[PDB]
Amino acid sequence: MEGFPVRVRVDVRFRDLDPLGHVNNAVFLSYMELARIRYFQRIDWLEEGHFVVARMEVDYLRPILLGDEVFVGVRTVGLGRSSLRMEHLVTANGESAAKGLGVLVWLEGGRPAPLPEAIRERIRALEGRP
Amino acid sequence: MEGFPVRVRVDVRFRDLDPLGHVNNAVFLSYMELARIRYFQRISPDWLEEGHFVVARMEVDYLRPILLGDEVFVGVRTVGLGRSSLRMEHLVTANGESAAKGLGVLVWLEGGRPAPLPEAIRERIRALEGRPL
Ligand SMILES: CC(C)(COP(=O)(O)OP(=O)(O)OC[C@@H]1O[C@H](n2cnc3c(N)ncnc32)[C@@H](O)[C@@H]1OP(=O)(O)O)[C@@H](O)C(=O)NCCC(=O)NCCS
Ligand SMILES: CC(C)(COP(=O)(O)OP(=O)(O)OC[C@@H]1O[C@H](n2cnc3c(N)ncnc32)[C@@H](O)[C@@H]1OP(=O)(O)O)[C@@H](O)C(=O)NCCC(=O)NCCS
Ligand SMILES: [Zn+2]
Ligand SMILES: [Zn+2]
Repeated sequence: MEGFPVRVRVDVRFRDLDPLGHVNNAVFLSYMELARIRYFQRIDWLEEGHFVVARMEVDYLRPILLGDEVFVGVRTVGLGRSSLRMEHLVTANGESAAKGLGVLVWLEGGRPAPLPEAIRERIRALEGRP
Repeated sequence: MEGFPVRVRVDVRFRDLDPLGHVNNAVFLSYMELARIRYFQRISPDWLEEGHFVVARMEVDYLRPILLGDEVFVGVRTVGLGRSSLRMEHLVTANGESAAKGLGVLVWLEGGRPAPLPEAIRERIRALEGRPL
């Protein structure tokens, strides 16, 4: 997916659907998550890289139907002190279906702490940006 | 829940947890959704069709982690009415403390496309809220 360093495929499940036959709003975040976890695996993925989700902003652009070909890309768009801002793009049949902006927070001892330089450099390398 | 006309209780499932033992970010939206649906049930019979609304946007702030065993309540209320849209605030509490807040934009559909919220639905919302809206 152009503009995104990591992208994954997801198969729409019957279980993902609302009664009218389109993907449920919360399930979109699980699609976005698969991409983010794969991205974290590159920069303790079971511990979500020691990051916790502090905020998620999602715009649902087009409904996702059973059988749709779905891809999800993810990239870092901001690097803070203890936070990381990530953009996730879910497409259905080549069309943008949802955009999610998430704020991830690095924890140490269960409290926010400055992202380690080791993680910052791996992110800069992955994104190819300073 | 003070300030919310509709609230529901949620039981945290083992299935709801991330490996570290706290509730998954996406599951929080399903908690919020239960209250929203219960609310729509108060205004319309077509609740399976989600009151004919589709979620256009959700803004969720995760304030505190929710753990297995936590006593969870979810309150929901309409904070604004648009043309074909409406804004709803969802409050999830865990053991009496604010765990997450969600602001959602719901859009009313007719024939599969946005249409003005009917007066009948608006009147019921205003009645359920019992406050200027
Ligand atoms: C994430 C969490 C640790 C933040 O706690 P906090 O008291 O806000 O800590 P701070 O405000 O000092 O954290 C730093 C800030 O995080 C931010 N942040 C936290 N919540 C935010 C939000 N809702 N929106 C935007 N930014 C937020 C920052 O903007 C700032 O980042 P910075 O370090 O780059 O300056 C806490 O809210 C969390 O425990 N809530 C539950 C998270 C939930 O469990 N995630 C779902 C499971 S993964
Ligand atoms: C929601 C949806 C019907 C909107 O289609 P659209 O072409 O943008 O329709 P319009 O722009 O004419 O709708 C009117 C606008 O909706 C808004 N709206 C739509 N998307 C919005 C967003 N992402 N954020 C804020 N407002 C939004 C308005 O702000 C405005 O409302 P108004 O009637 O009060 O003026 C369409 O994007 C939807 O099919 N996306 C998929 C939704 C998804 O399936 N939900 C998950 C399952 S419930
Ligand atoms: Zn987690
Ligand atoms: Zn739906």
